[PDB]
Amino acid sequence: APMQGTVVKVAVEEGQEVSAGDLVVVLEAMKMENPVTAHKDGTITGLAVEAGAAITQGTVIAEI
Amino acid sequence: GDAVTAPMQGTVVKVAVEEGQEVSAGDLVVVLEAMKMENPVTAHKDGTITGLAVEAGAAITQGTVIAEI
Amino acid sequence: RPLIGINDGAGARIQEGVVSLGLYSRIFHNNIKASGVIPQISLIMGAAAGGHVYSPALTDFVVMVDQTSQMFITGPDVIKTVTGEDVTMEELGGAHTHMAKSGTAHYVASGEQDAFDYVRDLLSYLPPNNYADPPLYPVAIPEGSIEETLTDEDLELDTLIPDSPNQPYDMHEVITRILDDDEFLEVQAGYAGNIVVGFGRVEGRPVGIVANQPTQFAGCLDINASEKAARFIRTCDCFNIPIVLLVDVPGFLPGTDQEYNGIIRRGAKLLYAYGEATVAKVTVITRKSYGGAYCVMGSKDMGADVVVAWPTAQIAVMGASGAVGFVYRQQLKEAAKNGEDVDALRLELQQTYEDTLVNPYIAAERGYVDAVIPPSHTRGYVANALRLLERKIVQMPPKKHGNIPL
Amino acid sequence: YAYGEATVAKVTVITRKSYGGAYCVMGSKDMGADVVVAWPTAQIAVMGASGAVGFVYRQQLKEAAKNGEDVDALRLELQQTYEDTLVNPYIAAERGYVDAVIPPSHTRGYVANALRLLERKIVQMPPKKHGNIPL
Amino acid sequence: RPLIGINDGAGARIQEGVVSLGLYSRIFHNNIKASGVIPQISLIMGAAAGGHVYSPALTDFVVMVDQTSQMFITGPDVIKTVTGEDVTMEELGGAHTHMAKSGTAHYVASGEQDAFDYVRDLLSYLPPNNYADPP
Amino acid sequence: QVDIHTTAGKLADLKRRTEETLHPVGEAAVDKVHAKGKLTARERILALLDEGSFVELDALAKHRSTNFGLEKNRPLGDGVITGYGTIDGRDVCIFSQDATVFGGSLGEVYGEKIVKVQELAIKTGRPLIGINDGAGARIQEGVVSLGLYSRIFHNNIKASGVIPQISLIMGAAAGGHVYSPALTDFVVMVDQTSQMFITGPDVIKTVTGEDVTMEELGGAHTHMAKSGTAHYVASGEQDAFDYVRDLLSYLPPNNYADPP
Amino acid sequence: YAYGEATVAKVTVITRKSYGGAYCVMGSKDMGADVVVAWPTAQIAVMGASGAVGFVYRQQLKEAAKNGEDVDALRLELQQTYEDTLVNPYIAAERGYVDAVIPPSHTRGYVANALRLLERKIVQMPPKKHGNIPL
Amino acid sequence: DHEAHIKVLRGEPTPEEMAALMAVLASAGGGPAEPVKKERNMWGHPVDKLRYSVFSWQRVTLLERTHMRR
Amino acid sequence: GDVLPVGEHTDEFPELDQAPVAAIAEDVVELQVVPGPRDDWFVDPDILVRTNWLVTNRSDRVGMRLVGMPLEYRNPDRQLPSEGATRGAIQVPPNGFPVILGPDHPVTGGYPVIGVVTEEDIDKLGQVRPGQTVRLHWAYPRRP
Ligand SMILES: CCC(=O)SCCNC(=O)CCNC(=O)[C@H](O)C(C)(C)COP(=O)(O)OP(=O)(O)OC[C@H]1O[C@@H](n2cnc3c(N)ncnc32)[C@H](O)[C@@H]1OP(=O)(O)O
Ligand SMILES: CCC(=O)SCCNC(=O)CCNC(=O)[C@H](O)C(C)(C)COP(=O)(O)OP(=O)(O)OC[C@H]1O[C@@H](n2cnc3c(N)ncnc32)[C@H](O)[C@@H]1OP(=O)(O)O
Ligand SMILES: CCC(=O)SCCNC(=O)CCNC(=O)[C@H](O)C(C)(C)COP(=O)(O)OP(=O)(O)OC[C@H]1O[C@@H](n2cnc3c(N)ncnc32)[C@H](O)[C@@H]1OP(=O)(O)O
Ligand SMILES: *C(=O)CCCC[C@@H]1SC[C@@H]2NC(=O)N[C@@H]21
Repeated sequence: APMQGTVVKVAVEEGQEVSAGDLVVVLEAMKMENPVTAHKDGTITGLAVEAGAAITQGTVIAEI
Repeated sequence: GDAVTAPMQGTVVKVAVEEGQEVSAGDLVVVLEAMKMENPVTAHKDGTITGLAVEAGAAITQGTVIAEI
Repeated sequence: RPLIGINDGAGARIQEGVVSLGLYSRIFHNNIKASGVIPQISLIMGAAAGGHVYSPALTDFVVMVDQTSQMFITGPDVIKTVTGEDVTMEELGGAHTHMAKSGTAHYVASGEQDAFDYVRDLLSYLPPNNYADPPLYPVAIPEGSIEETLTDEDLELDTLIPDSPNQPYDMHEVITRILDDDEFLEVQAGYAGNIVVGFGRVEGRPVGIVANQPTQFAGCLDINASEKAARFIRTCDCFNIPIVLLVDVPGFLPGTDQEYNGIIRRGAKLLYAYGEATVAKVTVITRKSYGGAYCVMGSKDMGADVVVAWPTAQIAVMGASGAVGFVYRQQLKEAAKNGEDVDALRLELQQTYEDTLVNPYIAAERGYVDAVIPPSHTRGYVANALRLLERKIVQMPPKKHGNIPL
Repeated sequence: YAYGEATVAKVTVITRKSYGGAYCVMGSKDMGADVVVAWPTAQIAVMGASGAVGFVYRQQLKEAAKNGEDVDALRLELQQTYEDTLVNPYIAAERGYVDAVIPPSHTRGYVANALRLLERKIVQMPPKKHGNIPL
Repeated sequence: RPLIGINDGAGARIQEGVVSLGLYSRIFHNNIKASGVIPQISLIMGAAAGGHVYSPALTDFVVMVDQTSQMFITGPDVIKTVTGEDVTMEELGGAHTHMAKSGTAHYVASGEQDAFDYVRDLLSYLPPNNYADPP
Repeated sequence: QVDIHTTAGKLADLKRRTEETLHPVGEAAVDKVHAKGKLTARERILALLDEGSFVELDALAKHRSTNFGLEKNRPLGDGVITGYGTIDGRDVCIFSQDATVFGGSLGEVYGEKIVKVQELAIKTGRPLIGINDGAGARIQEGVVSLGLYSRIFHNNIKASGVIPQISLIMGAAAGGHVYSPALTDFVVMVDQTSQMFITGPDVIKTVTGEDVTMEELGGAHTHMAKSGTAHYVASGEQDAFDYVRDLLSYLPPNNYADPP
Repeated sequence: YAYGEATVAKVTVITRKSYGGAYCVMGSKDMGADVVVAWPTAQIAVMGASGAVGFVYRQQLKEAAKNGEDVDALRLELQQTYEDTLVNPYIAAERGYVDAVIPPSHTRGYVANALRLLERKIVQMPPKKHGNIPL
Repeated sequence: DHEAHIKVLRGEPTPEEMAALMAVLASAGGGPAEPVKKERNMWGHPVDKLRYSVFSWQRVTLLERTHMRR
Repeated sequence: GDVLPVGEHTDEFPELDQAPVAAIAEDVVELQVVPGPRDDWFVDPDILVRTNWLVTNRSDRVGMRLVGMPLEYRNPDRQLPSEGATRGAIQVPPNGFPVILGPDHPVTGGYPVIGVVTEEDIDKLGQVRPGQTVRLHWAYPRRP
């Protein structure tokens, strides 16, 4: 997570394959919705966050 | 966990919410005075106040459970 | 033998007369006599008010407890009466204030037990007095050459320095690798973080480390760092503890605030402390050592016993950007008159100056650096040098005392 | 540190105030001043009488306030009694922290006498490489 | 015997390189050796820049000339580039700034002859060395 | 090569410079020294000191002179090797002069390097060994070399009776090179491959008409049996080092230490 | 040895020649000569020009012969060039090995003034029981 | 006989268990602590670094004592 | 995929390789606040300096929104005539939680400014991230 914020959306299923440039999550912070974009193809493994949960900067959203 | 817990040993100078009040992550729950400084404790998750176990003027130990959910 | 004072007190007992001030004067005079004779350590564990503050200041090390202790001369109520400043006793005299701002405290313990543990750590490095031998631990020296005895932890130094001269790194990555067991007792850790000072051991011998920290002010020297390092060096020199300097200084911190607060007068303190100190003095130069800060940080003619530099060292009068503006001002004027690509010329000249002169080898050629070494050699070189320098005679003109700039 | 270290002749002339820790710093006898003299106007005290009376008489100044008395006039009466009792050179002279209380005109005489006698002082510190002045 | 330096300045000779820094280090080391042994006096009569300033700081007395001498470690244009404040050499490092603010100067002479007069006055009180008596 | 603008490349360049310090005038001159059967200035140190104990000072130094074209040839080390190490586990400071660089003649930086190891020995109170092999002053540098000779002699006089000073003579010492030995406590020569003389046979022939070889004039036998200046005449360089280690086994490190 | 050991005031006046190792012996600066003065006629050099020009300009002075030049004259021109350049007090004065070059008549004044300045010296030597002068 | 011996104060081991105990204790036992060739070397001893008043009694009871004590 | 032009440079040239700068604080940021002008609107305004404020996730370039001890209005029904605003002005909306105006603040504000951060410190607000602690001190003695 690039910043502290609220997980307004989690966009993928546990274990789901993903392509680089798709969206994992959206965080409300800075009075703005910030998308989290997958940086490589892979499988979304152990998706550790729940919608509406608050989280703190640098926490792992998933391994990739 | 769902417990809101006191981060410090201090006295509850103000309770901001009541049980069954809806709260959102980052809303104020209580204020603790210690060392002549006053410190907020805020809700970690969206929910509604339950298990409320502190009151204004109570001196509480570090790690005291304030409320849940 | 060492003296430990644990201090709480509301100053003079006001019902007793000037007698209490006489006794304060006698206590201060004894702290002055003992200064540089026996280790003096002050623990502050409550409010030390009024005269109670000056004995700690005269002792060698001040340990405070991070919320339960305060020092102040004049109380908040008199400050309010005289200035209107409405201040809490913690804001006025707290341990955080005396660490980060006033520079008086040497340690801020998280509790009383932690303060005692730190005081025992301090005492473990010091001799009982200025003439007894220091407390060496038994360490077995491995046989063979410095290059034959490189550990993988030494080889981790060869890749430490970032390729860009301007990218900082944590100097503790050097300190903890050249010290035994990585064990390092930092002193004034929260004050003037652009210089790191503290105790360690090298093959069981206590040493004082003084190291520039690139992560704060890019490692510049300033007023606060200069006073922090100057008193630490003079404390080591009183008690015969060798000093090892880790140098990475781009210069002094520029600014009118430094000028108006006296960077000249108070920077000269670190010159005085290092030139006066007669212990073994080893300098390791890692990247920058420019201008007057080269002189301050352990230059050879300031009587550094052994100076070694890493290949990444940069010993020069000033950065090439500033030097080219003088050294080639002729050609830059001619190119400006001719309407040439003056910026491309300046880049060509700057890279020529950096390749030619902004390196350790000019100072090695002039003998200011005794060797240029692979970074991994540093631990073995420093230990071998301290083992050579363990006994020194140095002649100094006879004096009653010096006149260090205050 | 500088005053306590110094081993040249040290003379102190006190002219009005010498309160609190600044008494200690400004050339107190137990800091090793060789000659201390005070003028008749000197005032040597732990702190100024205002501050001292408010502390020493805490009992009376609380009690009178609970009685609702003229606490201000009581403070003035106590402060005057304190100033007249303790805020003078004589308590320090009684302790011997002032060697003589002198007519001010005698100052040059006492100073010149001291400086003439103390041009060599047979005094010494414990042996050290150097001190460790707070810096 | 006393040492008088009449410092004028402009720092290290940049073409000569690191040798000028080694000679600064040697000059400072001698100022420290001499410190407390012989009276050292520094007259500042121009822009003492960079390394030129630490030697006066290590001497015992610094006399500056009011409108025509300056000391600073780093110049107004580097100060401008880093800190953004514009300042003149006079405001940054003039004799007034080093008297009233920095506390580095001991006298501010109205001219070079007045500075020489003050240096002769100082020397009239100081002995030739710590093993001699004052005149 | 690894890019010099990078930390690994700067370390590779240091390794290159260090390698070039082992043969600063080319391997052909080391081959000439071995063909003459003598050791190099470095091998003399490494044979005398205990293995791996040698720590070298000012290895990368180069002369500063620009007289008479010297600026075209700046050998690393300036023709002397200086440092410290251990003999039988006790520290000693050492220098060894390299006759392949300008004939081993003393220049400015050569002299500064010797002065450095002298001052280190006097400071730390450790024996000083000098290995002497040099054609006197480097004539191109002029009087600077005489000022360095004076500084070296003055340090030998300061150290005289403070620390044990030993001189090995292992080649032709000419001119000023002879007095530093004479000021040290013991002079060990090698019986056919070393000489000391103040001025050479050609000047002696010009002034006096006496016709003499360097060996008769100033050889090890001459300085033993006639002048009384040598204290031992070794059959060879290994025998000289063995005698020096025997000597050091009796001496304390300084006048404030007991003999071992 | 005797000159380098001596710690009295040592003054050197150089008249005419001071060559090679005998310069080192006879009162060189780095042997601790406190003041060294030279007359204009002083000649301070590693060796006489006729010897130095045989060693400098080597090869050059032999390719002249292989080219059949009158090397007997060329060597005299090289000698005159060497003497005019280097066989004088000024190279040593430029290195500060001679503290002043003085008219010969000044010698009495300089010697008396130097001795009057040097009448008190502290010079500090490593601690020894005694020296080991060559016998 | 007046040497201080090792005592097995409790237990009664077999000679093999005695041998194991002894080989362990004997190889645990400290080496040449307080070494036989601790030379005297007073060069740069801290007592010579101190300033002494010309009349300081420590010139007798510290400096001279420390140099002369053997 | 935006393309940003680089302008023509002036004739001056970069003569310094780097500037030393103080490290930005990781958590607690301490600021000097000029008191008022509307500090008399509150039952106890020194709670402003006695409170360890916490920066909420709502902070942006328009303003930073804190939480802490609520500030109490002396007359909570009192409306304010809207007045000019500036960067670093500390508004107190009637819920009692302070807001520190950022560079994009509206030209006029509707809520009482209890204090303003000194120009010495305003730029430090530019670096405070959500979840940091803030402490305030009066830059000079607040007296009515
Ligand atoms: C040069 C040094 C001076 O001039 S001393 C001047 C300042 N001394 C003061 O008395 C005022 C400043 N500080 C205090 O006294 C405060 O009490 C401090 C030390 C900050 C701690 O406050 P607190 O813990 O609330 O103590 P308190 O005021 O309730 O006093 C507790 C008991 O201690 C006593 N006490 C205190 N200070 C002194 C003093 N300087 N001289 C004599 N007695 C003192 C109080 O009277 C009280 O005793 P009791 O409960 O009345 O029996
Ligand atoms: C460790 C020491 C350092 O790092 S010093 C680095 C910076 N050196 C400086 O230039 C000192 C600070 N500069 C200044 O503020 C002024 O230029 C100073 C030098 C103080 C006064 O110069 P000003 O009176 O304006 O004369 P100017 O600029 O016209 O120069 C006149 C001639 O002096 C020369 N000069 C000056 N400083 C140096 C120096 N440090 N190294 C070498 N040369 C220097 C200039 O080149 C100039 O020579 P010319 O007359 O142009 O042929
Ligand atoms: C102190 C007062 C003085 O002026 S003392 C000056 C002493 N000058 C000499 O002795 C001249 C040197 N010639 C000699 O024959 C020497 O005595 C020595 C070298 C010791 C004899 O050894 P030998 O094995 O015969 O060698 P070599 O002479 O053939 O060596 C020639 C190479 O060495 C060089 N060399 C020698 N001396 C100097 C000197 N003083 N200054 C400068 N270079 C010198 C020669 O130039 C030659 O080196 P290269 O081959 O030309 O590169
Ligand atoms: C985000 O919540 C911060 C809002 C700051 C600007 C708004 S505009 C309308 C309100 N009136 C005012 O002065 N500030 C508020």
